[PDB]
Parts: sequence; C-alpha cells; structure tokens
Amino acid sequence: SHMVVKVGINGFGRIGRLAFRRIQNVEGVEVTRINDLTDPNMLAHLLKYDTTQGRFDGTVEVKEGGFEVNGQFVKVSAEREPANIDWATDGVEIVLEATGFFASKEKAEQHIHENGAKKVVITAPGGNDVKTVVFNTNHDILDGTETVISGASCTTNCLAPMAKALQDNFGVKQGLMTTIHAYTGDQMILDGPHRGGDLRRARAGAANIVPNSTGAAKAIGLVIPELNGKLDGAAQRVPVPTGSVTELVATLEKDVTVEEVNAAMKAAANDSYGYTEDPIVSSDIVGISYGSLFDATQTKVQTVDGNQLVKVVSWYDNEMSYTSQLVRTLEYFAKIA
Amino acid sequence: VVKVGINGFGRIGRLAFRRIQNVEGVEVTRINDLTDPNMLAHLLKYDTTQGRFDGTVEVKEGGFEVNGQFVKVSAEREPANIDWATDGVEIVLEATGFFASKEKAEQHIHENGAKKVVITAPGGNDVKTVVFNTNHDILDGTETVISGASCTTNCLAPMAKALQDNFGVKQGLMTTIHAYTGDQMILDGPHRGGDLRRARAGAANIVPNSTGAAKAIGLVIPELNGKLDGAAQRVPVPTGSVTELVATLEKDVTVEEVNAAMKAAANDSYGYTEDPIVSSDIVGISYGSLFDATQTKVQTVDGNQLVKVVSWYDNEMSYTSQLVRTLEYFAKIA
Amino acid sequence: VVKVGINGFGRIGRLAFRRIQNVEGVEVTRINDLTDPNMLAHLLKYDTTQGRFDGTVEVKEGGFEVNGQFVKVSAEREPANIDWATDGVEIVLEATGFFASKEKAEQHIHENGAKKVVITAPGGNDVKTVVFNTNHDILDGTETVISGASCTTNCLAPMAKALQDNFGVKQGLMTTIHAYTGDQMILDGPHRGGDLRRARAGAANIVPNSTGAAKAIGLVIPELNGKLDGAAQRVPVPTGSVTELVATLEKDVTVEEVNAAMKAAANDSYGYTEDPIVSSDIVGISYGSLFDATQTKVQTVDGNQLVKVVSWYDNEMSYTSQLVRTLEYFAKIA
Amino acid sequence: VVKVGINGFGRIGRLAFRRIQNVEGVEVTRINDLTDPNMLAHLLKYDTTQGRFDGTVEVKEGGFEVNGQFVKVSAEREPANIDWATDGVEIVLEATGFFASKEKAEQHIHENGAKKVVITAPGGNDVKTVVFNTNHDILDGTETVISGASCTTNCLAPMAKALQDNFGVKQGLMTTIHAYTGDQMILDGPHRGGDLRRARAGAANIVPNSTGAAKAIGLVIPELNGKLDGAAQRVPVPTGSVTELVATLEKDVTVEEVNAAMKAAANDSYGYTEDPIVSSDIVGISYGSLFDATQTKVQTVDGNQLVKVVSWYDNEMSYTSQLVRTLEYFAKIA
Ligand SMILES: NC(=O)c1ccc[n+]([C@@H]2O[C@H](COP(=O)([O-])OP(=O)(O)OC[C@H]3O[C@@H](n4cnc5c(N)ncnc54)[C@H](O)[C@@H]3O)[C@@H](O)[C@H]2O)c1
Ligand SMILES: NC(=O)c1ccc[n+]([C@@H]2O[C@H](COP(=O)([O-])OP(=O)(O)OC[C@H]3O[C@@H](n4cnc5c(N)ncnc54)[C@H](O)[C@@H]3O)[C@@H](O)[C@H]2O)c1
Ligand SMILES: [Mg+2]
Ligand SMILES: [Mg+2]
Repeated sequence: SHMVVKVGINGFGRIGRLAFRRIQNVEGVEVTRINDLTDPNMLAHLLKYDTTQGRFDGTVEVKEGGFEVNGQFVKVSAEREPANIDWATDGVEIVLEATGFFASKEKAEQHIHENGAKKVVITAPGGNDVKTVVFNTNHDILDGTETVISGASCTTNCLAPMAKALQDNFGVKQGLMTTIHAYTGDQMILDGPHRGGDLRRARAGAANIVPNSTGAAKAIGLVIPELNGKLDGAAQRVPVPTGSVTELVATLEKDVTVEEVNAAMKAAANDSYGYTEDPIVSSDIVGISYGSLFDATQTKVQTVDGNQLVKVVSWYDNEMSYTSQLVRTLEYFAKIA
Repeated sequence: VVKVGINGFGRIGRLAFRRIQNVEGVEVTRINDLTDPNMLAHLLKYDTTQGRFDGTVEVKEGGFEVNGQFVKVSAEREPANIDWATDGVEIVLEATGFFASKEKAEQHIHENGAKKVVITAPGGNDVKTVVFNTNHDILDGTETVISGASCTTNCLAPMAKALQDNFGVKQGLMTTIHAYTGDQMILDGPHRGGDLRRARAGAANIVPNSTGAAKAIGLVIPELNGKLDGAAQRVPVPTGSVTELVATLEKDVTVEEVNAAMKAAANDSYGYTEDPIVSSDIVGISYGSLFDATQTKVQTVDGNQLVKVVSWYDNEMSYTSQLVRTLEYFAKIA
Repeated sequence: VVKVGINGFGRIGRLAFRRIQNVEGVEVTRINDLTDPNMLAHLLKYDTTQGRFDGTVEVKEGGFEVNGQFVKVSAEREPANIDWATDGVEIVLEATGFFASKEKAEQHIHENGAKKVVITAPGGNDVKTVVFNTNHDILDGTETVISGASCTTNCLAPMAKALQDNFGVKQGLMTTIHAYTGDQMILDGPHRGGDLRRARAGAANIVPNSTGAAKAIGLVIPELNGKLDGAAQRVPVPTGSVTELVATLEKDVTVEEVNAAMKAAANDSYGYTEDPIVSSDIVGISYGSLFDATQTKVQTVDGNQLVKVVSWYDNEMSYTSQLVRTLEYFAKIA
Repeated sequence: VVKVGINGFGRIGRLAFRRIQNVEGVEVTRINDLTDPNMLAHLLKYDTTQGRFDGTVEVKEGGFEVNGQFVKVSAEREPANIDWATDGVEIVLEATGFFASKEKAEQHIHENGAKKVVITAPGGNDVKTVVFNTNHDILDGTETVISGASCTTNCLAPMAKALQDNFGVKQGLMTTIHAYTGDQMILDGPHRGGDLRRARAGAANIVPNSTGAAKAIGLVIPELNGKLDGAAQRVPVPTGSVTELVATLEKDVTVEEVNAAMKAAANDSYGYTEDPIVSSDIVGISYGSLFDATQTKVQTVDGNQLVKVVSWYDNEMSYTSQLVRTLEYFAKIA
C-alpha cells in the first residue's frame, strides 16, 4: 500500500510516456524498465517536451542502456518480441502493454516467463477472456489469479462512474451518449487517404468538427453488467489537441430533480470520479488525475408530461484521465497475487 | 425593387449584403455601423471564412461602390437618428445584436425612418418568428417588426417539424456543437456580459454555453411548445455547426423510416445527405439545415425507443440564406 | 486541347485536377492511383481548405463521371504498364513521389503511353526545373522529363527575379511563415523522417523547419546561385503561407522603387497588391506568388541598405496553378 | 514588504499577480479593473494557456481571498479616482493598455493615490524603459513612472546586446512570429483601433502587424539606436512567440562563435538551448528570452556576411517574469 511496485512499460508512445509521467507523482509505483524500438534520443526528447501536457517535471538525460530521470537510472531496451524481455532483472513485477499490437490474451502473456513478469495490463480492450477494469467502478472483480487484464478506453473510464452513479441511485432504462472529443492520432492532419478507409478520419483533424463512431457506450456492459445493451453513442471530434466531454441523455426508472442528480454525483465522488460546480472549459481539465469529472452546471432533467429525459455531463482529459485510471489499476492488480 | 437598409454590417449583415446581390427585386442602399467606410469596405472584400467578394468594392466619400453602384454608409449609434427614408429605405435588416426586441427595433420606424424591420435574432415572444419553408405562411404583410429567428432555430425547425408531422414528438433534448462566435473572447478575459465561459479563449477551448432555440421552438412550431430544451458546446472552428436532437416519439420507427421522412421533407431550406461530411463541407451552403442520414440512431431497449437526428448548418451562411429568403418574401407582401 | 494524365491523386493531383476544370484548352482524361476510388472520389468532392468541388462526382465502373464527362481511374503500380494512349493522354503529371528521377519518370514514355512528363518533385541535375513566367523560356520542346519546382520556389522565384533584373542581388536570407503540412504529426509522436520538430503537433505549435527553396534557387535563376539561404516556421493554418526575403542589393533603392518594380513585373503568375490582406485571403488563388507592397522595408543605416520584400502564396493552389501552366506549355511544344 | 496595486487584471495583470505570490517583500493589496470580483476570481483560478492557479481563490464582498488573504477589487474607470493609498498601495502595475504613456500613467499619482507607476508596456521616449538583466542599472529609485518595455523588447535586447558586445552591430531587420493577442478580433469585424489586419480572425490567419520594439531598442541599448527595424507575423497559437534577427556585423564570425557568445551571456533572464523545441515548449517559462542555437545561420557570400539569430519567448510568462523582476528591484530601491 506504501509498498512500491516495480513497473515495466512496453511501447513508449503517448500512453507509455504519460503513464511514466503520472508514475512520478503516485509513488508506491515505480518504472524501472522501459522497452521500445525507437531511438532512445527521440524518446527522451518526447518525454521532455509535450505539447499538451507541458515540460517534464524534472530532468531527462540519455545514458548508455537507458535514461537518468532526475538522477535515478532507468533501463531502456529495444526488444521487439515480448518473449525476449528479461523484466525480472530490474525487479519488474507487472507490465503495461501499450504498443497497440500485443492486445490479446495469448500475445500479452509472453511477458510471463521465469525471467519475465508476473502480470500484464493492456491499454486497449482485450475482448471477452481478458477482464475489463475501470478503477473505483468495477475493480472488485479482480481475484488476483488473472494473468492478463485490460484498462478499457479513455471514454469508458469517463462514462463508467457517471453511468454507475445513475444506476445505483435511480436505475437506467436506456441512454444515448455524445462525446465532444479532442482530435487524436488516428485523424489526418490534412485531408488525405486514411489507411483505415474511414472517410471522416481522412479529413483535417484540427480544422473540422468530425463525426465519429465509438464503442464505449455499447461495450459498457463489460464494466457495469446491469447496463449491458442499454447504452449507445457516438462522438464529435473537434479542434483541441486534448480534453473532452461526455454527455449522456437517459430515461430512468425513478423520478428525479436536478438537485437530486447532482447530489448523488457529489456523494459518488472519489479519486477517479470528480465533482465540480465551477463553470469550467476543456483547457481546465488538461492534466487532471480524475478518470472523469462531473460538471453539475450542465445537468438537465426535462419533465414533459409524466415523462423525464435526464442529461448528465462529465469532463475528461482523454490522455491524462485515462492514464491516471490505468496507473491506478496497474497498482492494485500488482498488489494482489 | 425594394430598397433595404442594414443596421450592423457584421458577420450576418455583410453576408446578407453578399446574397442580396443575386436577389433581383431587392437592393441595399444604406448601411449603418459604428466605423468608417474603409473598414467596412475591406471587411466586405475579404472574408476569412466565406471567401473573397464576388465583384469589385471601392471606397468613396460617405459610402462605397460595389460594382459601380454607390451604397451610403453612416455611423449613427442610435436607430431613431438614422434617416433611412433619405436613401429610399423601406425595410431594415437589424443585424447589430443590441436592438433585438420589438420596442428597440421599432425605433427604426419614424418620420424619415423606415417602414418595416427584420431582426436577425430572437425578438421576444410578441414578435413573429419566421423560419423560411417552415412557418413563413404566418406573415400577412401588415407587421412592423418580425424576427428571422436564431441560426440554431433555423437548423432545428425543419428537422423537428418532420419528426412531428410523420411520427409525433413526445419530448426532446438538443445539443448543438457550434462554431465560436464574436461574443466570445479571443483570449481569457473579462466578458462584458458576465459569462464566465464566454470570457475564455474561444478558439482554444470546448466551451459549454446556453441557448434558447429549443425552449422557444413553440414560436415556430406551436405543437412543440414546451417539448424541447437544449444547450451548446462551442468549439474551435470559426464557422460551421451541427445540431443533434435526442427525442421520444409517439410512433415506433426505424432508422430507414426516419431518414426517408427527412428526405421527403427536403426543399431549398432543408437539405438531405448520405455523404459522411464534416463541418468544413457545410461552410457557405445555402440550406438553412442539412440533414445527415449517416448520424441517425434509433435505439430500442425493452420496447422503448430513443431517436437521434442530426442536421448540419453554417451558423453564418445557412442563417443568412434563410434570412434573405424571408426578406425577399416579406418585401413582396408589404 | 491538351489531354493530361495524373499519376498520383494526393493533395497536388486532386488540386491539379480541380484547377484544370477552369483553365481549359487542358483536360484530364486518365487518373492513376493505387487508393480505393471511393476514397479518391470523396476527397475530390469535399476539401477542407479549398471548398466543395465545383460540379458533380460519381463513382462508376473503371472511373468517375465528373460533371458528365467520364474519367478513367486505374490502379497500375508500374508506369510502363499504364496505357495512356488509350485515353489520348499526351502528357503525364507525375505526382506520386516514387517515380521522381528521370529514368523512373520516362517509363511513362512508350508506344501505348505518353509523349512527355512533368514531375512535381525536384529533379536530379539532368532534369530541367521550371517556374512558369520566370524561366519557362529554357524549354526547347525536345525534353522528355521536366520538374515544376516546389511551392516555395514558385513564390520566391518571381520576387527574387524582379530584384535581380532591376537592382541586382548580392546575397539574401529567406524566412517562410508556412501552413502546417502532411509531413507533420497531428499530435506529438515518433515521425518517419526523424525530425524532432515535425514529430510535434502541427496545428498547436510554431515549428521551425528546414527548406532548400532558397538554396536551390540557382536551378531557376542562375544569377542567384549560392546567394540565397532560408528556413521556415510552420504555423497553425491548414493552408496559406508567406515568404519574407531580407537582401543586400548592388543598387541603392527606395521602398517606392521596389514596389513599382514588382508592380511592373506583374503577370498571371506574379500578383501585386497594396491591400493589407491576411493568409485566408490567398487561399485558392491562381497566382504562383502575390507581392504585398504593404510589408516592404528599406533600412538605410550609414550608407548601407537592407531590403525586406514579402510575398503570399497558397502553398497548395498557387503551386498547383503554376504547375498546370507549365504542363499546358510543355505539351504545346514537341 | 512593499504593497502593490494592479490596474488591469488581464493576461499580464493576472500572471503578474501569480508571480508575486512567490516573491517575498512584494504583495498585491488592491486590484482595479472594470468588472465584478467573481469574474476576476474565476479568471485567476482558471487560465487557458497558463494552467490552474497554484492555491485557493474564494470570492467575498468587495474582493477575493487568495490562500486566506483578502485582496480588494474595485471597478474605477479613471486612474485619478483610484484611492490606492487606502490599501497601503505605493507602486502600481499599469497593465490595462489604455494608460501607457508617462502622462497617462502619472494620473495614478495624487493625494490618496500611489507613489510610483510601472507601465507593463512601452511608455514613450521620456520614460526609463527597463529590460531586467540588460539595463536595470539605470534605475536610481527616484523615478515616478517607468516602463518594463514590450514582450518583444525583453526577447530582443539580451540577444542584440550580446551581438553588440562581442562583435558590433552595423544594422538589422527583425521578424517576430507572434501568438495572437487580445487586441485582435476573434472573428472578422470592425477593429476599434482602425487596423484592417487586427480586424481579422486572429486564430484563423497569419496576420502581419507593425511593432515598435526594434526601432525603440535605443531606449534599452543606446549604442543600437536607429540600427534596428522590424515587423511581426501574428499566428494561430494562443500564447508563445519567437524573434528572428537578421544582422550585418562589424566582425566576421562563425555559427559556433555566435552561439558560444549567447551561452556566455546566459542568466535568469536570457536562456540558452540546443534542443530543437517548438512554441508550446516555451509556454510558462521564467526566462525573458530563450536563445535557440539550432536556428543560427551565418551566411557568407563573396566575403560578406548576413547573420541570423533566433530567440523564443512566451510573450505572456516571459515578459511577466521580467516585469516582476524589475518590480521587485524597483521596490527595493524606492
Ligand atoms: N454569426 C452567427 O453565427 C449568427 C447567426 C444567427 C444570428 N446571429 C445574430 O445576428 C446578430 C449579429 O451577429 P454577428 O455575429 O453578425 O455579430 P458581429 O459582431 O459580426 O456584428 C455586429 C455589428 O454591429 C455593429 N454595431 C454594434 N452596435 C451598433 C449600433 N448601435 N449601430 C450600428 N452598428 C452597430 C458592430 O460594429 C458590428 O459590425 C446578433 O443578434 C446575433 O445573435 C448571428
Ligand atoms: N499579452 C501579452 O502578450 C503582452 C505582453 C507584454 C505587454 N503587454 C501589454 O500589457 C498591457 C495589457 O495587455 P493584456 O494582454 O494583459 O491585455 P488584456 O486585455 O488581457 O487586459 C487588460 C485588462 O485591463 C482592463 N481594463 C481596460 N480598461 C480599463 C480601465 N480604464 N481601468 C481598469 N481596467 C481596465 C480589462 O478589463 C482587462 O482585464 C498592454 O499595454 C499590452 O501591450 C501584453
Ligand atoms: Mg439585388
Ligand atoms: Mg508576495
């Protein structure tokens, strides 16, 4: 609990580097080994300088075998195959699989061998033989015997605590979700052939409102079984480089008022789910450690006839909120065995 | 040929002038703003979002010359003090944002003033509110002050009408993901109107903001009065917006029925598309609302349905197209 | 009427096609690109920076119907197997990138192929570089393959040439304040190219970057070889750029002389303006370069002068427009 | 502990306040602006470009509490009417933009007023204009009104001073690629100041604009008087800027010498770097100026040299860091 889990990161892209950054400020968790195929000098620079998350809090120098991050050495390997990483050499109990390739059960568990690691957390959905965990919503399902788990998506970690609070208090019949989302790496900087064939993600990301699909509301059942098949949604990608907001319009079993809804969210608040009545904007949530931040100023309960539509809304940094939730799950999972 | 005056040569005003060049039977002979003719002539010629002007503009003393024809410019702060009649001006496009009630808009009507006024915004409940090809039939021609509604109203109305006529609307909640506007601050600072969100850098944030378009839809479609509410998320595009509506309907429907209904309701004001477009693709369109079949949802859970419908609009040109159709028609029954 | 083939339907190819619709006496009868035609058709119809396609585009078997006329759209990987002569194609705009040398580009030349080729890339010593209305007099017509230079070269060249011809250039440094481009990451990440600056979010940063358009000006203006160097600052506009040249000249000058000289050098490729414009005003212009007299500076300190001289260009449509001109002309000689 | 007034709680005002929390012996006891406490308290807590406030801010009657300690807020439009003396205020940060001359700034000095004024801007040619760690030695403590110069002057001066000291400057032209600021319109509209370029949408354009910093360098470095001129290109980032200087020198140099000379001159105000950084990397820095060795060019052509040196600055936090340093020093010698 104050015990410091030694952590490996595989793939030092956006999620890896931010996971690293987050881990400096949540100790009782420590990265001793990074693995990635790109030039360590390219990697050091991108750890140091970050457009949206700011300059690194400290110092980063390239040394033989790794980095000195504020004095402390950290090993950087470039082993292509997960089977070939001697994690146990550097005390590494658990691995954050963040490449984007090794995202099934049988691929990720190649990290497990006598010189490898005990456990693995994947940064995508794993399917349905790999448990899916949003911290402080459904992390109770972990018994400790599991070899590989998933941290869900950025959108799922925002929606989950907000949806869970609606279910436990009032009961959700059905709901539709709209995420107003920062542009992401899967969009073209300028109009051009998207190698996925998506005609919308082919368009200039920082110059357009771009509608896009998302499976977060449809696959919410993996995290909250009571809402399986009850939620659907979509996204509007807009020109901010990070920071997002999720609106849920739902029909509930119980009658409610705005005040009841907000107070129920305030009472559900914890390290993962924040609360605020400050009329904030997206730039204010960049770098937060909440997985989701409910905003009471945007709540609506529309009673027309007997019938009620309820609008809820929660902010999230699709980068750092997600990262923070992932580090929370990576800590807890390593501390059961 | 009806002679039109524009009070407020801003985004809506300047673009109304641009459209009026292609409307035979309507002509602008007076502009009133707060600035010199050279500022206004420059801003007509060059437009960041809507492109270079189609023609010639040259500055003169007391006005400017658009393709040879002189148009008078004045900088009178007060509506009552504008001598519209001097220039032959019968109808005024009130496009400043400051005289958007019946009382205030009527100051334009006096001796040597104008006969009639079209507000480019909600004008309160005691002004008639016209979305062209939805409720422009309600005009007899004896009105002094009418409203052309808001931009978001002109998007939502034909879409919500189509849902009501075909299926019946129980209730509904609207989100408009909307371009930033001139009432937002370019960088964080004191908002004169007290808004803590519009005080923030408009091109660097997703900014929640309130909107009355759904709440006041009763003024355009009486049968929907009290049934719709909503809000906005202002985002970093300089123009171009989209309206999502989530609704419970009286009749059970499918995605295909809903889209076909919309296509059938299509006209000059209400577009239909199945192309998966983005906001830049609607900049400068002449529809007041462009329905997008690619974003329609119909979610059935335990026999109950939620219906999602989405229409694009250029908050600038889409509104302005509607405004000028409503002007053209209002002039011809005056 | 010159029948044209476009090998590579990326930003350039697509705009070349769009341009060619309006400068007729030049026509596109065959497009060849390995991308799914439905993606290509969609990108032709809708363009973020250059607006909607002027016309209609529908995907048909083997090609597109663009406003009535059918255009064949093949996906030949190899240049020697495109049967250009089956669609009357005289001249090929090589815009793929893969076939940028002479011997690669001239595989388009065979009995069932084309007669001539214009690469969009910079040639390899034995391929002539051509800015239209600057050095297109060097083309005798016997050449098989030529280059149309870069976007920046097409902006700089007519401005530098007028400096040389009127005054004489000793040396110079160039800075381009440039739209972000497709070789920049949308968000911070590892980049093919290795550039730690192009690895950064392009629409959220000022990003210094290297250019050789000044260093390679010798190829277009022999008198300026070795005399100009430069660099760029990529900034958050999706298209539109501006080129600043600070030069020592052989002759003493005034700001008025400099400006009237540029005005005298004006033509279809080199525009001249005295309006205080901004980048959005040059989006989609057909000039290769647009001299801005309002930014001219001549700083006399002691006996000595530094002359600052500035030009706008749509790094997209300006370069494209210059490339369709070169393409038209090179075809009409044989 | 000297007690300080801020007039204008804007970008510079609020960041100055922020920096003063960590400066022992300086303390803000009064803020004056044109709006209520809740607006100002909100804009302090939440900052788009500079992040959340480091502390607690709570609104009260007549002011707000910052980590417990109360700060009075008034809304007095005229400097002559502000009773600074009531709150112990001796020195005023004149940060509104509207009282930026010796004469206008002096209106804070009266019975019940303040003792001394620091303008957060150029204040004309009869006022001591200080760039900290370049010429703050000129302050004796008897001055009533001083200027902290402009953002761009605080960037340019240490770079130009090292060039003078080590090698001697003949003449020089400056281009600053600059963030947009609050004097630009968020969308195309009449600019109150009459500037036809600042009228344009600032987050959607490259906007040329004038700047007096280069010409006024004589106030800070007398030996460079009349030798420097420049201009700006305002571009779509909300903060962060960079200054390119092209100079002919008296001594011949190499790239290596030039960079070594900058690193020698390095201090708390003048940073030195060799990392290929971009504008977001300098947001929030405490350096007034940050030299970038990677962009140094020395071009030699026929014996003759043009030298290019480039320094970064957060027009917001870099200037403010410089301003508060000058404020801290001025207050100690008063
Ligand atoms: N831009 C949109 O998206 C949009 C859409 C629909 C409706 N509207 C409405 O249209 C109106 C104008 O909006 P806009 O976006 O064009 O704003 P804008 O700021 O571009 O235009 C306002 C213009 O009015 C001028 N002005 C202000 N006070 C004046 C006075 N007393 N006399 C004369 N001129 C004066 C200003 O100088 C400016 O040119 C508002 O009511 C707004 O709600 C705007
Ligand atoms: N922002 C920059 O990058 C920057 C850098 C260096 C210097 N400056 C200079 O600093 C000054 C302020 O710039 P800013 O960007 O902070 O502007 P800003 O618009 O953010 O702030 C101006 C503030 O002054 C207030 N104000 C206006 N008139 C007033 C009055 N009569 N009394 C009291 N308050 C009044 C406004 O409400 C606002 O809060 C200007 O002189 C500017 O040139 C700005
Ligand atoms: Mg007409
Ligand atoms: Mg203090």
